[PDB]
Amino acid sequence: SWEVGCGAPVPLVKCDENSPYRTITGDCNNRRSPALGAANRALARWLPAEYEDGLALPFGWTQRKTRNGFRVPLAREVSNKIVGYLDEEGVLDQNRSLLFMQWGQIVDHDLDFAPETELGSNEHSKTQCEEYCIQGDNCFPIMFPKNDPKLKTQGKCMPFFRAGFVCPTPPYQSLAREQINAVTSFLDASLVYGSEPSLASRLRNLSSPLGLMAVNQEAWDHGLAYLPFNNKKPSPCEFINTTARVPCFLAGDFRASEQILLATAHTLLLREHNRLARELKKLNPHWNGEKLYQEARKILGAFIQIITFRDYLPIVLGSEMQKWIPPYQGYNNSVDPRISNVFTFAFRFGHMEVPSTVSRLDENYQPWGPEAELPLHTLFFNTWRIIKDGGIDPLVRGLLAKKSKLMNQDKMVTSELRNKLFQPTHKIHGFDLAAINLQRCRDHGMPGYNSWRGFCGLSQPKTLKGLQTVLKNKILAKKLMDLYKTPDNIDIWIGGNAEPMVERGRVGPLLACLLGRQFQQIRDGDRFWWENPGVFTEKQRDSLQKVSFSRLICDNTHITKVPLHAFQANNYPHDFVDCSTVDKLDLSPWASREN
Ligand code: HEM
Ligand SMILES: *[C@@H]1O[C@H](CO)[C@@H](O[C@@H]2O[C@H](CO)[C@@H](O[C@H]3O[C@H](CO)[C@@H](O)[C@H](O)[C@@H]3O)[C@H](O)[C@H]2NC(C)=O)[C@H](O)[C@H]1NC(C)=O
Ligand SMILES: *[C@@H]1O[C@H](CO)[C@@H](O[C@@H]2O[C@H](CO)[C@@H](O[C@H]3O[C@H](CO)[C@@H](O)[C@H](O)[C@@H]3O)[C@H](O)[C@H]2NC(C)=O)[C@H](O)[C@H]1NC(C)=O
Ligand SMILES: *[C@@H]1O[C@H](CO)[C@@H](O[C@@H]2O[C@H](CO)[C@@H](O)[C@H](O)[C@H]2NC(C)=O)[C@H](O)[C@H]1NC(C)=O
Ligand SMILES: *[C@@H]1O[C@H](CO)[C@@H](O[C@@H]2O[C@H](CO)[C@@H](O)[C@H](O)[C@H]2NC(C)=O)[C@H](O)[C@H]1NC(C)=O
Ligand SMILES: CC(=O)Oc1ccccc1C(=O)O
Ligand SMILES: [Ca+2]
Repeated sequence: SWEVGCGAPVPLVKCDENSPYRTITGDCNNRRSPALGAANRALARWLPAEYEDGLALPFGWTQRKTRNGFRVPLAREVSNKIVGYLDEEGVLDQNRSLLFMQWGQIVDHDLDFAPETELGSNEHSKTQCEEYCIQGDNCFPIMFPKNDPKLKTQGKCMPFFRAGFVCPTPPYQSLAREQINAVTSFLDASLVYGSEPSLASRLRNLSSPLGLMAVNQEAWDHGLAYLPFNNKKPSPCEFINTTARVPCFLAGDFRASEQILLATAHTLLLREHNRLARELKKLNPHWNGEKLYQEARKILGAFIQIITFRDYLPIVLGSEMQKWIPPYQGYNNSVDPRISNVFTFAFRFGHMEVPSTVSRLDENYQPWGPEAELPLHTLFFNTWRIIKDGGIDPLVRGLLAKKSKLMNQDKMVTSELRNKLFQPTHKIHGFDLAAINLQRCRDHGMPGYNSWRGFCGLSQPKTLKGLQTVLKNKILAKKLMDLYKTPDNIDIWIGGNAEPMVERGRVGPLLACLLGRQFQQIRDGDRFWWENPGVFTEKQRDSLQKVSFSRLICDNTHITKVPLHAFQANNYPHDFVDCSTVDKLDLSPWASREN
């Protein structure tokens, strides 16, 4: 007895059915089932949700009710006893650049987003939750441990609000609570253009027929464009330095300004759209604005898909790549392209790949300025360092020259994120991303670690000795058992990230399975997949294969020296070469004659 009635809270509209361009909402990708993969709908469930009361309450909500007979440990204790570490030396990935971490975040924001719940416009819940830590409704505070240093200095808890769900959003009940995915599931560059008709429009430059995206008018970066500033005050980007008063950037995705390197990436993409746009006009002068926008937009969509599947996943999945994502075989209308709820947690392996600092390099790739190496935490929502401290070129050079942080069982998430994370809504640099993650697993009703091992057809340890063998680490297996009392209770996020990495990969067996299935699906169930005959012509595909992130760089910055394989670790100057030597995207294949 199914129930696929519920739904209304979703911007719907008619379909075109022979239109060459994706919709902004993702609707109409699948002809037989039009809303599949669309934005503002529930994340798919690969396994039933698991809640304390079976419907909506998270485990750890009612301190008396246990999970399989035990209390589930506070997310912060787990963070404190397993995730943290003090010594940053020797933690860098010797063969993965900072861009490896950054691209990952870009693909993830393109694929999923479960925003937190409102009712908080002119609200005291917004305060009944941070001031008094009173658990209730959408307020599910992260309590502090005994002997936590934040006690003495911050309070009794860390505010936290539950994720939005479907049908309603206020006081609801009836079916199992399913979270929302506010963005399109397809890998379509929805982070550049937006996932709603409203925002998509406001991002475009409609005062002219060039099909360009709107750009900043207050500042330019050596003639090159900037994303436009965001309208909305109070702005968090101006709170971190009230004297600079530089607001956050307005982009296709709302998280664009979490960190300076994510804003740099967004800007690089924006710039490529315009470039691509003024170039296409030049070859097809008659084309109107719409045509220029959609056509460029589609090129860029094909760009992200290529870099992701050709250069990124192969070094995440490693030797497991082929076991999950076989050679492409054409569009399969039976494949469900929805992002699963658990994927949004599996893709968080990236948080353990973020180093403690971000550097800026001058033209010889040497420290730019005296205070060239900044601590990550000073850059959450920091837009002023771009506008008033050198533009994006210095940051992009750091992306190519510095390394990512290597995931390590005894050194998982840097303190820059574990103790000094900054939230919009709040006023301090004192949050814990690791604790938030674990708290979010419960909020989302995730099955335990062993449910997912079974799902992926992997052994399921029940004993300490069993876990030691799987983690291949006596001590970690030990800390994990003392806190969870059973491997069945280990949250998927930490459980999955504690496994050793597969050959040539950066994730373990469980994650490779979870990541692998998701990408196989978004590819096979995407009617607009770039390799799908009819989407692009044979001659356009031969052109799209030469796309390189190195090139993207060359055409949108004043960097003339770039690595050929920007994801592996490269040393300047030996592994860098003049832009004049890098393949360029040939657009002549897009020229459409007449008569
Ligand atoms: C600061 C943060 C980052 C780097 C300095 C960072 C980075 C990543 C990478 C590199 C990811 C994948 C390769 C990735 C995935 C996901 N993130 Fe994370 N991220 C930073 C900060 C945050 C915060 C805060 C959140 C929200 C947590 C919450 O539950 O409230 C966050 C989330 C996620 C996320 C879940 C997305 C969703 O579907 O709603 C990823 C898949 N990141 N990040
Ligand atoms: C640092 O990481 C690099 C990438 O993981 C790695 O180099 C890669 O090694 C693989 C070995 O399989 C090779 O991959 C390509 O091999 C041929 C090209 O000759 C292609 O037809 C294949 O499809 C495949 O893409 C490459 O040699 C290289 N891959 C890339 C994309 O450059 C380095 O070995 C790592 N460094 C160390 C010290 O381990
Ligand atoms: C808030 O943003 C301010 C910039 O808008 C920043 O100060 C700026 O940064 C330094 C001061 O440390 C100055 O630049 C340096 O270079 C000039 C070159 O002309 C030299 O004269 C000095 O050595 C100078 O330090 C900027 O001029 C300065 N701008 C202003 C208005 O002060 C603040 O440090 C930021 N505050 C925080 C807390 O981050
Ligand atoms: C929309 O596009 C127009 C045309 O490209 C932009 O107008 C130009 O702006 C730059 C710098 O201000 C200069 O070349 C001229 O002042 C304008 N040229 C023309 C032909 O108008 C305009 O800035 C864009 N609008 C937004 C909001 O980004
Ligand atoms: C299209 O995708 C479907 C759905 O994933 C594939 O279906 C599987 O095919 C086998 C063999 O026919 C069925 O017995 C299974 O029930 C399906 N598995 C699952 C998990 O649904 C199908 O193989 C794909 N077809 C093509 C031509 O690619
Ligand atoms: C980065 C991520 O996914 O987070 C955010 C998005 C929008 C606004 C704030 C944040 C954050 O919590 O730092
Ligand atoms: Ca998308």
